[PDB]
Amino acid sequence: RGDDYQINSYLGRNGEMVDPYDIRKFKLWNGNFVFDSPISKTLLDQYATLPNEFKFMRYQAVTCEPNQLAEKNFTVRQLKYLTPRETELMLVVTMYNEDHILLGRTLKGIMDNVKYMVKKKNSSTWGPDAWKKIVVCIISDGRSKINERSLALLSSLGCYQDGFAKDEINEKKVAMHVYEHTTMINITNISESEVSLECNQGTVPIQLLFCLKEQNQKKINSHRWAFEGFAELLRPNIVTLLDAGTMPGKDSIYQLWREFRNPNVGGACGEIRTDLGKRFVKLLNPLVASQNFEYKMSNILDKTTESNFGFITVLPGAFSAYRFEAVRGQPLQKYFYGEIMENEGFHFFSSNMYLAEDRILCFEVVTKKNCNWILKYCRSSYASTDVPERVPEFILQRRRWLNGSFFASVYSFCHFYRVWSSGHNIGRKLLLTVEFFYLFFNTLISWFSLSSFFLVFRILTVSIALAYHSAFNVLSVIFLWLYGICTLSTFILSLGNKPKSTEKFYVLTCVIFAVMMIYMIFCSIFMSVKSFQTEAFRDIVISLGSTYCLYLISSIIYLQPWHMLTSFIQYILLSPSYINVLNIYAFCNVHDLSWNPLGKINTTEDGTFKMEVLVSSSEIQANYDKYLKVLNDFEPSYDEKKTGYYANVRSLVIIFWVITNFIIVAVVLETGGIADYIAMKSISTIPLMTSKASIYFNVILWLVALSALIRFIGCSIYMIVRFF
Amino acid sequence: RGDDYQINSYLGRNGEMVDPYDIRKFKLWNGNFVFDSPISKTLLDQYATLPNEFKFMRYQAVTCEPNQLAEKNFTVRQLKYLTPRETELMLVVTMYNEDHILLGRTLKGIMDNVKYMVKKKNSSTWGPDAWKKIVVCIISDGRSKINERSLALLSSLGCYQDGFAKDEINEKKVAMHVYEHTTMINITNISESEVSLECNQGTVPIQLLFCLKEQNQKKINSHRWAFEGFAELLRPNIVTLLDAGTMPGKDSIYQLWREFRNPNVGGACGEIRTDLGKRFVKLLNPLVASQNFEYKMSNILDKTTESNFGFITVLPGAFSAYRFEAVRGQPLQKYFYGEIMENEGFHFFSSNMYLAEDRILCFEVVTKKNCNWILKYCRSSYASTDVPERVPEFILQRRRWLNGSFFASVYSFCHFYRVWSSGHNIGRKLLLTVEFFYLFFNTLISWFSLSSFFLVFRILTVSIALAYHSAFNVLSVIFLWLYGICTLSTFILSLGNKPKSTEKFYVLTCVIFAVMMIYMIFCSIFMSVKSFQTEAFRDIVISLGSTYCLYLISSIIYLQPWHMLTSFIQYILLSPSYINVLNIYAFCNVHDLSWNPLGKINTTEDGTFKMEVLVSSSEIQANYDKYLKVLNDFEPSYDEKKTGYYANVRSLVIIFWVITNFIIVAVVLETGGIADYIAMKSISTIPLMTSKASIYFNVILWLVALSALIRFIGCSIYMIVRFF
Repeated sequence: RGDDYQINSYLGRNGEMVDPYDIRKFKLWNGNFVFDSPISKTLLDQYATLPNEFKFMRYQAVTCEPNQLAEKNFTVRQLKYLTPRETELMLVVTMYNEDHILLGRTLKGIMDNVKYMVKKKNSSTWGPDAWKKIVVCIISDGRSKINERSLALLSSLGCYQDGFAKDEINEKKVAMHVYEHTTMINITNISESEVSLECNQGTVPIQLLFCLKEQNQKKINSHRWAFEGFAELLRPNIVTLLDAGTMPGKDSIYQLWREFRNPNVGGACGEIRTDLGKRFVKLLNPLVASQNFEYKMSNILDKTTESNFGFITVLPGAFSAYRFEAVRGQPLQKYFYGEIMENEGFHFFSSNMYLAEDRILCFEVVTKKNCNWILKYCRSSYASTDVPERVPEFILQRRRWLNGSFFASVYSFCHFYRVWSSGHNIGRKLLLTVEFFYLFFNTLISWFSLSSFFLVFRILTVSIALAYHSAFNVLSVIFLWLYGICTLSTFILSLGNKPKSTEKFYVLTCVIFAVMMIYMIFCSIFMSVKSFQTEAFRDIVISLGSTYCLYLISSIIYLQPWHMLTSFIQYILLSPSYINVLNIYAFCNVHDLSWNPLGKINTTEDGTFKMEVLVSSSEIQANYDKYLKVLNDFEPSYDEKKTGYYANVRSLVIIFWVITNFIIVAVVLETGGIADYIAMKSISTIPLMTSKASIYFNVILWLVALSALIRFIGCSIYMIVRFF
Repeated sequence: RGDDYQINSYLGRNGEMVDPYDIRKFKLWNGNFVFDSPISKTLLDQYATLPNEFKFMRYQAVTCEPNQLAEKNFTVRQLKYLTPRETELMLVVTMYNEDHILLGRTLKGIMDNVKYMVKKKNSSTWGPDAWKKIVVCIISDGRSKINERSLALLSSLGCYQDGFAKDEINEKKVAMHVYEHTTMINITNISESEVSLECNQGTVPIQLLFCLKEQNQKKINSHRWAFEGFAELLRPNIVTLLDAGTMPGKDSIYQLWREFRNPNVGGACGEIRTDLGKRFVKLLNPLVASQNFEYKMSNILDKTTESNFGFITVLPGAFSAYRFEAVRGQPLQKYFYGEIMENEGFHFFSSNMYLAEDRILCFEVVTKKNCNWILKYCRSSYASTDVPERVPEFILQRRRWLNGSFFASVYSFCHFYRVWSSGHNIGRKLLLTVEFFYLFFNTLISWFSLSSFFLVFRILTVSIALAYHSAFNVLSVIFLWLYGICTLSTFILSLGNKPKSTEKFYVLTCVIFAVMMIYMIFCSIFMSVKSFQTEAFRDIVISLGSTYCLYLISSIIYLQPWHMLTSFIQYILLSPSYINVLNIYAFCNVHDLSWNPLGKINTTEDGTFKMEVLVSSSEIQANYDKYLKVLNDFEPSYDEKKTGYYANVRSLVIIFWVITNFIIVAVVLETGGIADYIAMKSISTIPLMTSKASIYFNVILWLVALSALIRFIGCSIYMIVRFF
């Protein structure tokens, strides 16, 4: 219940502004267009079952930059009550072209969370009128790019009416359209086809704020509007970022907000879950079960270990929250503009930080000067999303993730000295330095997976062929050729073609790699059993058993073990495709490159018409002299220069990746003519396999087991601390 | 001297059309715009030192398709005299954006040739008024793409005046602008900066015909306008194709026309020469001397051998001539449209023949049904052109040549049975079949050069390292790694980047390959000298000496030997770059892929304005119901489909090329795990080098010597027949 404000509709005959409830002449309010329309009586019929905010919707045409809304004298309904309304929590939802099911899921999760907070009993912050402290800001990116089933859902809530959007106002290009309403209707069911909207006494009001950008700038500009724009006016305590389609759990927003009672917390995130469908029906898809296992282990092992140190690298799908005072200043300046100091040319970090979009913020929050903000991971809050079910869209999704992670980790390692310019105490500074070193160690390991997988596969298959001879010779040669053909084809198709065009090939390549992994598992088991009936296979069995047991125990400690059997084998079988198809495509597509009027003739009936023709000899001579003159007096734009720089930097990364991996391959296996060279050196005074292969094979597995052990200790510490 | 016709200027007061020499009201002549403007008196001053064609210039706006000009009632000045003028020779010049120096060179060569023909004494065809039998048709491609220094040269000749070009006439888009004049001024000198134009009693008139297309369609459309368009009206005996910048020799057009006195000749071409500059100054550039040698040998060996059989594959720069009756019908239909029979989908040959643009015509002229046309090569006629002097533009030029040659040869081999459906006698049919088989043999050899060069280099360097041990071990390993790095980088940069962006790398790669070739030459000489002080190096010395001697003798027989010393070493040194840089880039770039208004606000002084607003409750309810309705009722265009097909077919060619070359590499050198496989097979019961390397090394050189011998016999037969 309860609202009020003073509207700006239009002027009548007396000239004193009049309300509809109580060709026309208007008046710009302070120089910019603000209009107040009533809503249809169909909504009023539910609403009655009445103050000013429920019955009007306010359109504003924002013609300025995000960082100038207040100066230009633009406002929001929250500031214009008799007592200005103070917001505790601003929830940002970003759409690009998402359909109404995804947006419906996000809004329904938000509405359920707000209802939970409003029904809270013993709280100083939340209570019966807690909905007044929450603003839901839906920033859609382009009118041309929005779906009409989303604008139809937004309209059905009461927060959109067409007709009074304007392209320009006093020769000023309108940059954005803002629709403001407070709705009493809630979403109660979202089937595969329909969204159930209903309004009764049990519903809670939601202060929606629909922003519609005029043209599609990317997501960083949406965040620019959210943080530099409306957050400056509303002054929220916490700013929460959600994507359309990410449905928060029933208490996730409250449980994340509860994380900020520690005054040192500057940001927080929760768990992101794969949405397995109805009765886990989607778990039959190997691509979906693999992703389910990957998400569960990224949350259980990686996030807890990072949160112990104090710096988290929030996962792309999960919804995050930042304390607004934490990000004001340097972090937002780095996030939106980049390293401002820059000459006409291009620098590596400054021109490439857009690849690591949100992971910059986190870094700058932790290493902020004279401030001891920490990032913290909340396991009590979760959000479930749908994952790609087809190989091409899976590849296209992970292209962004892998490039962002690689660049963010390189940037954080290269600039770690900032940890010591911040305001943390000495112990936290040491912990953060150790964590950044460990994260770069992980990045370095992930950079050499191309060689690691091939070396493990080739050593294993050749060793079994050497030892037992039966049909493993032919199998070794055949699998070498299959690997080579698939890898060459993946390189060529990712450098030149698009994944949508060739889907059968990518599916076939994934199947080939799965069969390869099955063969490697068989070889390992066979060699181990024969040895039990040498030392290297003792090491392989002990190390792999240990790394499986640590995963299982960490899942049990986290109290979420069911993914360790329903989804493990699928992930194991698709791991070679993660190494060999996702990484190649991600590295081959780093930057997403993209390389007078004369007159008219209209004739009359007779075929006649009139013309302006050079008739005087003098003007013909003039034109002739002007062309006789041209025969006597005898880098392009910034966009293509930036495109050239991006292409150079994308192609220098692939070459270095391939060469540095083949260096290790050639050192271990003595490829590259090295075995020839040693042979001919001795002749101056080739073997099948050396002891370098044994040493490397052991080292790889020990690294895997060590990483599992470190992450197990991290997760154990996380759970123990949280439980105490 | 001597012209006349009836002009179409405009209507005066009496209404009977009036001439300027003897806002106005006009009249479409037969429904289309034809205007006749006078020329400036500056030209008249030279001209006097007078009939109708010299003093007027005729603009026509062509709004129809090339194949419809006569039906739509468009004409040319040649048909409209009292006695219609019959053309013997139509010279087509195509520009895209060439500057005035290139066009000036072409026009000056043409003018000098016409002057030679007009001064001819004992000829039935040519005489004092021979200029009346020649029409020079300059087809420029796009108004936006033409240079202004070219339109200033064309205007200075009298064949262009601006002002009366029209975009549309009676709602018909004007497709092309035709300017017609007969000029008495000639070009007498073209320095680096100025073009010397002069008019006196020694000058010869030229019937120019400047076509200016409205928008840039590519060159095949220009030929479509020339052949299906103006050639249908003029009815020439011979149609000659020239590019802007190609300067014909002083008698080249007459000597090519002389080839057509044999009634069986359907086409002909002459020699194309590299323009070495002033006093051969450009011969200092290695890239230019290499091209000079390449052109001289392509003319001496390839063209004569082809001309003996009866089918030539005219070189891209050379100017060619077709007997018009020969190309009418099937050849032009295949050249312009492709295989007309085609479903909605894409077929290989039909959708890729545009890559082999002019080489289609030649094929269809020889294999025309019931006709015994032959193609013949004329050594008495030549044209000199400028060649690229920088590596990126050289690469970009050869991209087109290599793809065209490869596709044309594949097409000619696959469809050779048509030779037997033509009208030739049995012996010529056998000769043509043999020639097509030989040409496909050459194509097949050129497809495996990637493996041939590497195998020769690796066998040679490893053999010298094995035999003498001193520092050839290190050199072998170092050169293997240099080759690998350069090849991988070339693949990655040609698949992903543009040659303009990375010029230093391409120059460095060419230098690296030149040093590699120097090392290989040294190794061959060293091994041969040591053997003389085994049998394989006897074969190498005999075979390479024989293939050099045959080249030298063929150059002497042709009476053009000077390129065998001034330009030979440069070509030898750049040959690895031809194999390894031009071919990779050509194959990696086969197809040149390229992947509501709202309202406005203007306010008065008071800030007030008027609007159309939905005021009635009924219309707001209507809009709400129309959005509540959308929530209840719950492949792209041809261009991108063709782009996807082109990408698929371009990337399937690279993969097959690489795999089929590596198959040969792995068979000969036992790479690919094959030596491992044989070793472990024997263990079930690796060497440095095998005898396969010896056999392959001999075979490659014998093939080279055999090709030299065949081409020597061909050139000898050509010269002997011509001399008899």
